[PDB]
Amino acid sequence: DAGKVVDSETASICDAIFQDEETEGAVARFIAEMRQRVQADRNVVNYPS
Amino acid sequence: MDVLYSLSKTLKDARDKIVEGTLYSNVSDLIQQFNQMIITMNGNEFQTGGIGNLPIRNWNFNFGLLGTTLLNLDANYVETARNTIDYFVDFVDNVCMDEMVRESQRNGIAPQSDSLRKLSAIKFKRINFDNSSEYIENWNLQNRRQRTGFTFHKPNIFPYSASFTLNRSQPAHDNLMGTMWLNAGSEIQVAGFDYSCAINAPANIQQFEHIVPLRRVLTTATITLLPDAERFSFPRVINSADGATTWFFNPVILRPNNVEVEFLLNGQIINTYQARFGTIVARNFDTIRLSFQLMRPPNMTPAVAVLFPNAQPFEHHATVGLTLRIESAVCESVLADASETLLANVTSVRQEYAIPVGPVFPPGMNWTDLITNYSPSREDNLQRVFTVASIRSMLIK
Amino acid sequence: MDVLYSLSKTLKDARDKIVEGTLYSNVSDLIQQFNQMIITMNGNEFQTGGIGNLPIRNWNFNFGLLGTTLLNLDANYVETARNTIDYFVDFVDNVCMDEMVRESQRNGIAPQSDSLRKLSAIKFKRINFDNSSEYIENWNLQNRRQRTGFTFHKPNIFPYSASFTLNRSQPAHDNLMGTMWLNAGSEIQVAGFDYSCAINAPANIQQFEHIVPLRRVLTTATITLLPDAERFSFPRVINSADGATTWFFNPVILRPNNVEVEFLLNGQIINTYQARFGTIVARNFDTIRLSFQLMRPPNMTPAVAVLFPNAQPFEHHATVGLTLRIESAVCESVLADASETLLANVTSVRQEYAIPVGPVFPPGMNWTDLITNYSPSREDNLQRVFTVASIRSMLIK
Ligand SMILES: [Zn+2]
Repeated sequence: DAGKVVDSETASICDAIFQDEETEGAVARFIAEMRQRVQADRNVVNYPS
Repeated sequence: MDVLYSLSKTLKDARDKIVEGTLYSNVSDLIQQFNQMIITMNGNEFQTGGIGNLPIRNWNFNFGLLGTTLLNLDANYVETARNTIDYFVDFVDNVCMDEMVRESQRNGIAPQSDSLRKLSAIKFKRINFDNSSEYIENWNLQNRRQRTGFTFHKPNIFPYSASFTLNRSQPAHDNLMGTMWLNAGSEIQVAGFDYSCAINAPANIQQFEHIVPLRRVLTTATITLLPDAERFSFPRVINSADGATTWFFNPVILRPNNVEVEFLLNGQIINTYQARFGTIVARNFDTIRLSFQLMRPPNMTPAVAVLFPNAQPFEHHATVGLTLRIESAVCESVLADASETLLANVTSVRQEYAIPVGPVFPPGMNWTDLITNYSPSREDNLQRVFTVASIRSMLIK
Repeated sequence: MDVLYSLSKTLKDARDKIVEGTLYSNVSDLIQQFNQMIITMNGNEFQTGGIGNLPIRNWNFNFGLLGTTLLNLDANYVETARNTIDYFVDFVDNVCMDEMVRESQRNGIAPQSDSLRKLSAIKFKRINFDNSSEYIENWNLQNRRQRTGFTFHKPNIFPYSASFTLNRSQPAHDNLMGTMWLNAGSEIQVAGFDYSCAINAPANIQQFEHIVPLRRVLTTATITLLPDAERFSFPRVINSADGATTWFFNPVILRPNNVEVEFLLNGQIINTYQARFGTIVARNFDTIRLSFQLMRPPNMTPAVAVLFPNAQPFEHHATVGLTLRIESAVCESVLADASETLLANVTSVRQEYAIPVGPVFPPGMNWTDLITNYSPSREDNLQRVFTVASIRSMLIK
């Protein structure tokens, strides 16, 4: 869903865990589905980390 | 409690939806939930039983996950899943039985079994799934202090009570006025009788009242009110008040007069039905008040006149009656009805495993005694045991 | 309710701790709390009153924050703080009075005033502060469905009842056996009398029993038991059971014999004391059964033997009494006691503003009736009004 994460370290860690074979299917699907939320009307942003 | 319910629910969904030939998309989310349950449970030891004759059993979890790839599930997949599901079902069964067989005076709402106390830990919260059953919904609502509600068909709200009251009496018991009643389950049958047929009463009318206070408030109750009590319409030989002797009762039934049924809450007349029979509704009430009268007929044909003399010998005794059934109702507290099997399940487990009489429930889970003294502690323990029993019934037939 | 309590608590802390000269390290955190309260309440409009004669008042909140750059706060700081404290205290006062003067048959725990409904919004939750008071503690506990406990100094648990039972009587009322009792607040005072002094009773012993059922389960109660009932030990002229006549009671007091005071919980005997007086402990009970006996003195000096003849005329009537006082106790539900003033505050507000009688509480908050019929809805509304009354008393006398 064209998601974003809060730091380059976070992105790299997510890539590593997504690729590794010992990850839970739930964790993999969550790393794939996790989304940020940018509310300009309220001047707020939430990012996964 | 919610964790135990969620284990039962995910196991039921696994035994139902995980079937041969089903699409992977039908069970993707269910398999996610199933693997969550397995991962959470693995590495834990549980101990169940040890009370009465319920055996002590130990449960150890090291199971493999389910890897769904086949486009349509095949026999191998179903067999592998059933291996895990059977063990988990046995575990849930034992946990539910061990929780049902226990009780406490203080903190009766909280888990009593050590297995359920352990399942209350924070780490098992990951299995919660969805709380859709009526009892679990009401459990959560009560825990948050929201107005709950249980819908009962023929609620067992009246403690069994078959009795009589003589307002006029004498040792001969040959000239009596009074009332007789049976309160049982969801039925009230009352009958006022007068041997003189109100010949000497003021206005040739005898008044009768029957007040029944319910141990809990019932709401949106559908009631059937019929104008005669069949249970007190035949000859009887009844023991005296003190059991010294017996007296003979030979009724002849007249229509009840000036019938008024009042459903009251906090001493206020919430509903009042005057001379109306059939199906009525009581929206909210904690006490029922039946009022009726025996009116001596002002005109009598010779056959009727022969029955009601003015001298002492009263071979036939005038009687009026009312029957009142609560076909359905709603109660905030847990009750026993004629449709649910939760009381039967709890009592059956206790009887089968010979659980010693505890400090809260009466011996044998006697419903009459329980409802006669339905204390708050008894209500808490009963709600807990009923909720876990309904959890158990999702997997045990 | 928690937000209302927190507004009152922060206002009390501000009015106690913001005094000229005090170091700012003594009020740093309090000023943070006060500024957050101001920020949250700012830009809000509330309306209070409009029930009975309670004035309709409007509250607009627009206040500047309190300063933070000061070592020892001075007269300017105190003045600027007190100007705001006065307005906030008045607002809390009116919100509490509005809450107290309202009741609801359904959801008596839910806020009734629209001001408190507003404060229930999640925006105001930031002002929660610390819920350290007993009543707010119990409010939170019962919201979570946890055990609640209120400690009372001689709780008002017995509904007022001054009455007498005549187990033996006749129209002349010159040969009477039975009991008199006064239950009131925390004192039971019972006295069994026999005009014949058990002359014709088996073993020359007359048995008296007195069962007092409480509406709520008391725990860890200290009870003073004394062997005489000073209230029923002087000559009386009592009107008959049906008010037709009056009968004379001329008592002479004997020691009660085979005294047994037992405290029962759902019919089971939790505590029992045999012929023991002074201070005793009832750990958990909801009924009190007092059994005692008039034993005709086996040996009598002539001045006593004259008093009790064999024939009918019984000038003096043997009487044996007990007095029981619950000095202190703990109850799950809310009650009125000697020390607290919550019942008084609620009744005072209702009387002062001429609040029409609602559906739940009896007229004038009659405690006798309120405790005689202590329904669940009444308990919910009473707990709500008592909690808000304590919140109010935290600021107003
Ligand atoms: Zn049916």
